[PDB]
Amino acid sequence: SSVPTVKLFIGGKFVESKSDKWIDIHNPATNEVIGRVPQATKAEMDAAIASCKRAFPAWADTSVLSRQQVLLRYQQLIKENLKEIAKLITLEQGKTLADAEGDVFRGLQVVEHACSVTSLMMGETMPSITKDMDLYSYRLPLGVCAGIAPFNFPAMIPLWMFPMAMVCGNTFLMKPSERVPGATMLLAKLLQDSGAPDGTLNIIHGQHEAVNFICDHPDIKAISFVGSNKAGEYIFERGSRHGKRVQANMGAKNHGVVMPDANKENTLNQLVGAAFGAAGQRCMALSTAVLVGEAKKWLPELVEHAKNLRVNAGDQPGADLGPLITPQAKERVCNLIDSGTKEGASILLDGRKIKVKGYENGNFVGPTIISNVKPNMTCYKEEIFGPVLVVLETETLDEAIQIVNNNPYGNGTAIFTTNGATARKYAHLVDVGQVGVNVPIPVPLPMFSFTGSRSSFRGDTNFYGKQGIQFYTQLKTITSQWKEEDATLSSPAVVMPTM
Amino acid sequence: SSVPTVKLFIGGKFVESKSDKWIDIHNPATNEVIGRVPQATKAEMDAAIASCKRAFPAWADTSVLSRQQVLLRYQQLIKENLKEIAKLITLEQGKTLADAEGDVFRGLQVVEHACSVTSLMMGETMPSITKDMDLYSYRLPLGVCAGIAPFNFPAMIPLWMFPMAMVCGNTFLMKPSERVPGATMLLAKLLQDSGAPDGTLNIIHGQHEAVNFICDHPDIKAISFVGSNKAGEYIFERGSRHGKRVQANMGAKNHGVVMPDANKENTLNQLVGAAFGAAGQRCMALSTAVLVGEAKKWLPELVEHAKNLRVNAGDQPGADLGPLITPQAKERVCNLIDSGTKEGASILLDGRKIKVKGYENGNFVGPTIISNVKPNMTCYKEEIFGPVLVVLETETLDEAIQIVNNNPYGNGTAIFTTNGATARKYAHLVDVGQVGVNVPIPVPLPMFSFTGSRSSFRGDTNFYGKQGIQFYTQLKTITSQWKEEDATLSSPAVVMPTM
Amino acid sequence: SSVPTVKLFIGGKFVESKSDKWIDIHNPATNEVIGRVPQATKAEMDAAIASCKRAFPAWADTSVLSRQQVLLRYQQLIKENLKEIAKLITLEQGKTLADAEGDVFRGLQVVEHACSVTSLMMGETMPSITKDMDLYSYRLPLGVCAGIAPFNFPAMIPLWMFPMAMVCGNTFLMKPSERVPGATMLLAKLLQDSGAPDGTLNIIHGQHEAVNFICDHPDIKAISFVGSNKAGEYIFERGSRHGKRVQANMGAKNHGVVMPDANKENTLNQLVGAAFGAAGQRCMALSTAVLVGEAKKWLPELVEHAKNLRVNAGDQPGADLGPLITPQAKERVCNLIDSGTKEGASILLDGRKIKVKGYENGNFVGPTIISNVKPNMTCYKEEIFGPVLVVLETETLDEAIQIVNNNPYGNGTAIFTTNGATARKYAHLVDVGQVGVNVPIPVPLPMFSFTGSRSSFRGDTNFYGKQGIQFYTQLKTITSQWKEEDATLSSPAVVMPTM
Amino acid sequence: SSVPTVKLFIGGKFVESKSDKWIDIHNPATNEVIGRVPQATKAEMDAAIASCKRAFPAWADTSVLSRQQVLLRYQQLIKENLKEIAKLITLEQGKTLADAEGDVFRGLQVVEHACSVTSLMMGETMPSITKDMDLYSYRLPLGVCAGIAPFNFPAMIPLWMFPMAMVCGNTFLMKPSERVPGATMLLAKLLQDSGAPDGTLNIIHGQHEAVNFICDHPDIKAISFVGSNKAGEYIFERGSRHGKRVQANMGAKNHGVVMPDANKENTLNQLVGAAFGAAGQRCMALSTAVLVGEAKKWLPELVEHAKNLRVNAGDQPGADLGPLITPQAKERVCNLIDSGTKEGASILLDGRKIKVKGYENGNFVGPTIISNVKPNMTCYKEEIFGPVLVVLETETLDEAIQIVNNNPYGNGTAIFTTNGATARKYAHLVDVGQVGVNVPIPVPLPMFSFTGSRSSFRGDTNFYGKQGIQFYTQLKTITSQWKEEDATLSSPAVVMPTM
Repeated sequence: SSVPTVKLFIGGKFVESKSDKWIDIHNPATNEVIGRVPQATKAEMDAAIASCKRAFPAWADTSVLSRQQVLLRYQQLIKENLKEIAKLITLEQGKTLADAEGDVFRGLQVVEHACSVTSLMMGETMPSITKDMDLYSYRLPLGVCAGIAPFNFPAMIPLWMFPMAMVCGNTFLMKPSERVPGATMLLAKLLQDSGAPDGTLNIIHGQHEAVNFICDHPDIKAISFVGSNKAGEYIFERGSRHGKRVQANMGAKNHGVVMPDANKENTLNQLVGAAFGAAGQRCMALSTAVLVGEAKKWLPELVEHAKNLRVNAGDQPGADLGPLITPQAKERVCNLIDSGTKEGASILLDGRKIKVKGYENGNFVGPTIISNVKPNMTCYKEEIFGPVLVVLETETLDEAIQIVNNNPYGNGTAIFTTNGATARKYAHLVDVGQVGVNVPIPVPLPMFSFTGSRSSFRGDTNFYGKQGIQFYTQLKTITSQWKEEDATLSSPAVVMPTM
Repeated sequence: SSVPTVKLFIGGKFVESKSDKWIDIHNPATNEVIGRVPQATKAEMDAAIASCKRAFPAWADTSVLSRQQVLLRYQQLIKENLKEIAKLITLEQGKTLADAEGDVFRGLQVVEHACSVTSLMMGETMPSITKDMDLYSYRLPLGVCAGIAPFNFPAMIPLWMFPMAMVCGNTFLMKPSERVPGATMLLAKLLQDSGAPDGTLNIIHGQHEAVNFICDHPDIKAISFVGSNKAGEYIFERGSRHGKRVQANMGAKNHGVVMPDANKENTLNQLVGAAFGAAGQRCMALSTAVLVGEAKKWLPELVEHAKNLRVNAGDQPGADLGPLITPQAKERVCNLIDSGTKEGASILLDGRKIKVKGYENGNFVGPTIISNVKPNMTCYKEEIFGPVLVVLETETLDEAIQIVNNNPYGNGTAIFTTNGATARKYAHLVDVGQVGVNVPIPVPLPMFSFTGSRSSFRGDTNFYGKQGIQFYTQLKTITSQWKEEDATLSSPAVVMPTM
Repeated sequence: SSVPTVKLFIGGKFVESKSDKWIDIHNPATNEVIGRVPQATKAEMDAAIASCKRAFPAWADTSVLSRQQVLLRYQQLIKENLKEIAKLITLEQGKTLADAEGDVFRGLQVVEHACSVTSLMMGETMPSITKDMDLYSYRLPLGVCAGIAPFNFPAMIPLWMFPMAMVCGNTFLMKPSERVPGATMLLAKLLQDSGAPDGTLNIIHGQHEAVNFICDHPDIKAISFVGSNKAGEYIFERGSRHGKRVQANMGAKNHGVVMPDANKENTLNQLVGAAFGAAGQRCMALSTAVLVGEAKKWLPELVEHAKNLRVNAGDQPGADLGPLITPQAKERVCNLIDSGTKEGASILLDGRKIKVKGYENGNFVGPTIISNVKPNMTCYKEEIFGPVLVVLETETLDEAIQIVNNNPYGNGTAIFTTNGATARKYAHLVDVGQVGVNVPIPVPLPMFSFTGSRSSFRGDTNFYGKQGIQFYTQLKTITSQWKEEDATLSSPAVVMPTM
Repeated sequence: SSVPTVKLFIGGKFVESKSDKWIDIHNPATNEVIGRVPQATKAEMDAAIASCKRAFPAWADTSVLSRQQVLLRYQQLIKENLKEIAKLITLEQGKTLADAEGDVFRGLQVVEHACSVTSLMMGETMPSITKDMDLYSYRLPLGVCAGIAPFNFPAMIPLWMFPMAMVCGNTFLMKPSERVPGATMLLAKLLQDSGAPDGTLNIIHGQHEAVNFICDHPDIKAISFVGSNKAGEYIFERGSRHGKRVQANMGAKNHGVVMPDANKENTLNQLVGAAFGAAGQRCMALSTAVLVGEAKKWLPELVEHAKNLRVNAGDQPGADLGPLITPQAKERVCNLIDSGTKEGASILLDGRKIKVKGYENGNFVGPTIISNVKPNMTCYKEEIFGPVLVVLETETLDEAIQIVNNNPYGNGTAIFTTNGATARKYAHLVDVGQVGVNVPIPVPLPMFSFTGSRSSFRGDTNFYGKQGIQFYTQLKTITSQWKEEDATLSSPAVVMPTM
């Protein structure tokens, strides 16, 4: 009856932590302790950073072609071991097997995009700016980088963070979430088996202690974070204070706009899948719906569609949404629903008291739909991050756009309509960096960049894409001048260069 | 005997400030008061920000073509008034007419690069990522931007900051240096004459009060700064604290590596021009020279070449370098030279006690050359920002590269040599974002980007170039699905999209 | 009185031609001979090519910055002389003053896009492909280039051809249409006034001898043509035969698809303006209209709207469309209308017998609308190139797309509809390189490229845009290796480079 | 023992040809018949083109992601089966096992570059060019493509041609060289095993009938060729005559410039490896060497180094260069050497009468070095394409540059020197699209495009790189306009769009 311990990854060797404080890993479907992740000690984190620094020079001096082949073999291994990572994700995080497979597939797509380093790391040149003078620039790695991933995406966020940084020539110190480290450990093992030199990738687990270590250590040049607003802002501030570039994606309150001329059944199915998919534990979940004009008549049909969802453990066949991450999240969602009810909101569907056969101890919360919600309610201002859908009613699209713009969180939004003018007006007037036309989850594919907004993102450059490549890299502009008279030594030049 | 007052540019009108606190403008060649710049009051700065916000919507909704026409006409007007701004800069800042004309010409080049907005604001697209699904991204402005420029470039840095934001569709709240506001006033007048809508560009003047206002007001999205390390770090921290993206080019310490096989006379001329040009008051001036191997023998010739420079007022014919900005700068430079002398340094040429005919009251300091300097000396660690050149000697290029890497400031560096292998080795091993091969001032043209480094820059994105355009813009990714069955309404779709 | 003779532009000097063969220039509104253009003799063309070759080296060695300044001043001069060029175009070609101003404005936009040569001429680099090995490429000019422009655009197409090629460093041998050379002469004079070195631009005139000379001379590297199918194919073949890269925009047949849900009045206005604008002599005019489904009911309203057009000389106030280029074009259009009538087609509006007050000698042809046209009719297969609109009726959008794909000409097409799904389906299934959604004239702006198609273009690279820049330039890839051991000569290297 | 017959790859099935004409495959090391390749009949080529056309729609409609995964798995299979293809190449073509491995490795690098289709096919967009108007473009496939590869690269050039067109969405009809079809058969089998739909790739064999079919079939949109000048020009003409874009790489006479300050031993080793590597049967081999100034003294050392090469069969250990392709090539090389001797040339090393132990019947020709060669000699003007090195001598670098510029073939060139000024001067003044600084084989990596020149290349767009994607694709520019008034139907619009 010995609980397995999550191994660290320092210097290319899976080593057990020598710390005293341990964090228990619970299965959200049964709340049973399945493992223990340790809090990395000062000495262990120091050794990890030292290994990253020692591997930086050799890994950077290595040609980009070798890193490309390494990442290609890593993507191959991911393809080979996709179902194992999906099962580990369903076990730790609790999301449905299909959700874990989609997560691993999006991570694989991000890796495959990163495999284009040959074309992404290309610089620029300008010959003959002046007589016998040239100008060109190079893209070079920054140094030791760090990453902090959330619990809702055990595999997608690490594959966003560390592959891009490593392939560009950096060495990454990945700090995965303390609730789902198994996916990150499997990814690190697959990377080590793909030819990655020892010390290039290192992993440490721990609570705010590790975050402070990452944000305070001077040898770390870049920090990537995805998670809540509080932790994201704290990390961004603590990083910028020491001079580290930090890109942090924070909570979101994406709004869905349903126009009267939109496809009824398809729009309702999309709303359901996006609001209750993965138990709503996504930074891109369409947790808010705005029914414009005659769209108010679709509330009964939306509730009927939401009633057809199956709430069961992730590993069970036919499951739609899994349980929540921890009982604390369930209590928070229940308290937020209670507050919404106390503020005058009407609940059309209530799944708080749902009970699953064989999983009575799991953190399950059924689909919840709240109507008559106003912008001044707590359930609207606070990020539910669960299987709850708040619905607002407006008479014109102008009011919907105004409501969307007034909300601080703008990670993404979607408008459903069959009229091109309406979609164009919405996409042009809405102050959201990720707009979706008939698409509820407008997650930009890897070749593009995850375009955060005012409140749902901090920093300057995005996570992946060309933005991602530019973030983990720095430009070295070289102004070269080779006078023609120096090609054949005849006499020294006594004239300073003049345009 | 009334001293002219520098008027504020708020709402497209040159208005005199009602503030009771005034700062006198002294001519550095004679220390005669030639003008006064007021500290903008709270109400005036609020009105300026309100005008910027009111102009933002209309200016952004304006087609990029009209902004390109505006930028082209502004470049034309600058060309028509180049020598006027040059004389105004020579009067206020004190730099020789040649340096002022060069500053204005480089700012004109920056503006002309900005005129390429049409080819730089183009987004990306991806057709048919999924059946009847498309993906694309748009570049859009941020909002009200701000800029804080130093005194050593009354025109170049303002034309780095505000034209880029203007052409991209953003409204700019520019804060020029209190010591040289006339150039910015002339530039704003020429811009208003080019057809820029009233209120699009607003200018305020003041001491740390205005900086705090800019860094604290929430309606400001981006801040650009160039200057010292203390003020740069302060502004960057105060901005990032409030969620604003900030790019701050801080102090620098450039090193000039002289190899034995380099062109003797040309290398010496370049070193002299870059160390004493513009009175050494430049962030890219080669205040440090590293004589590698047999380059030690060139110290007498370097001193002889430096002795041929003419120190006179900026408006006198044949003036090579003008006086310093203020007597405080002269006192600081003299105290730094004294400290260097105390620490064992050897002064080969001393210009502290120089006296100019007819300008005995000016802040003139002749060419100064210090030798036997070590990395641990005050004159080496502190940014002189004046007509002083500290020389170091090394037996091998490896030691020079090590010295350059240990130095925190890496704004730019130059290596002089006729061997391609040596230049390549230096450019590859040196940790400087701007390397120069036989080029003493490796300032990248506006088409490239000013690639800052570890200490000479704080932020993620550079000032001008593609990075400059990206800094003042944000990406809006749009994912649209247009299922074929919706083109010919026959029956509603009851199937959710599946990739 | 004497008739003015068009001067040749050789060596920067407007010289009178010694040719014995002359072509009269007739005013299309009164058929009065307003000028004569000579056929350049063999010696004159040889001298022009010699001047181009002599100017090539100096103009190419000239830094890109100087060429950018020259082109900016040329754009300024165009802005200063826009109305004069428009008046000259209205006098020679006959198009309305507004049409000539739009032509000159589009040419000015093309020039302003060309101003971005600094960012467009950028290359690529890949540092450290192997140990001590670098790789980069450069964009360089081709050499002497030539251009053959049609009559329908005396200014737009010349400004597409010669400015783009010249700013990249090439020397252009322009060849304008023998019917409208005055606009090209004025443009060349303005360019010479902008500071362009003499001999960089040379211009000759001729019908077939000049074309054969341009296609046969070996010193010409690139040829740009716009016009009919016969001449385009002939020039393309004669150029490819001699190893010259040739881009030839040929005739077109645009189809306007009108869906039932489109904006009735706006769609009709756009159709009228695009079918009868500029006397329908444009290569992008919607000479064909496809009424899908219930769109058949709009034929009476379309005819009524077309009846409101004013047919008068180009210089008269309120003139909507001017006369044709020559009596031969009028006879051709009349014979094509007669053939269409003889093939079963129905004419709703007949303007062949139109007579204008005071301009009875002008080649005026009123708006003509043909209905019941089938794909097998002569008027449908032949390019009318006049104020004639053939209307077809389809039962579904699939039939319209099939008809559009079956037509060999695909220069451009437009679909009018308020449903986004329909527009997406059309743009995806239509085999046309330039599609328009509610836009009748989908002429891409300068920053994009004029994307030819199956029959309306012969070649690989487009005219303007990034493709336009690439067409008049060639890549020079430089694989440079500088071993570190050569930086410090100690012993010769006896090992061949190995990956 | 019966001779194995090469199979045709039509409709995704390896089938034997019913043609009565067969071409024997001879092992160049023993001239023994190892296989036969049939000349595809008219019916078989028609069926192949029909399969390509039938596969084009489904393959193009397939998302780019699926094609990316297909190319990734194909690169994986190539990595797995690299040694088998290398052995097949050594057997058929005769090149050393190391040469075949390098061929397959470069082809694999090209495939990996093609895997970046997600980033290369991305279009452009310019939002808000006019009120409620957008503009964007899409990269789309052309159609059925064809390829004709030479014998000296059984795998490298096929992997240049067909993978690029495949991943872009085009169906390819690859015609490999009749002398080395086994490598192409293995590559097609591996591709079919990688998930490529049946009929997407088709292969036919022949000498002239297949070429005429490819150049005359109207369903073929693009043709890619590499080989001799005669065949390249013939194919380019026959293609452009029918309206097909053709890119044809042709013979080369690359020159190697050796400066006195260059690394003696390393330069000589590089010259030997590049002139005699792969038996000189390469389009980038340095068959010409220019000894500038004091470089004349290195002829004895060059001959001594060339004498150390081992001439043996490709599959034998320690082999440096294999035998020629056919006895006709050996006879041609010997006759060219004889003609050069008759014209006054001096042969320092003669390998014509070389005899290999155990391979007396093979087409082996030892290293040959010719000196005192002039530009007007036959051996200089004619492409030897064998293990022959003609050496020229010049007193200054200007003379060498003039000699290189006067030569028509400019596929590539290399200059050896330790002085940056000389290298820059050469790279700037030499009229060659591929310049090498201390690199004998300046073959651009797949990320860069092949940049052949005046006589060594015909066409507009280059083979691979971004140019490769641009060649096998076409841009579809879409000018979209959605007026805001149409989003909320209230009244029809009676105003035509106006800027």
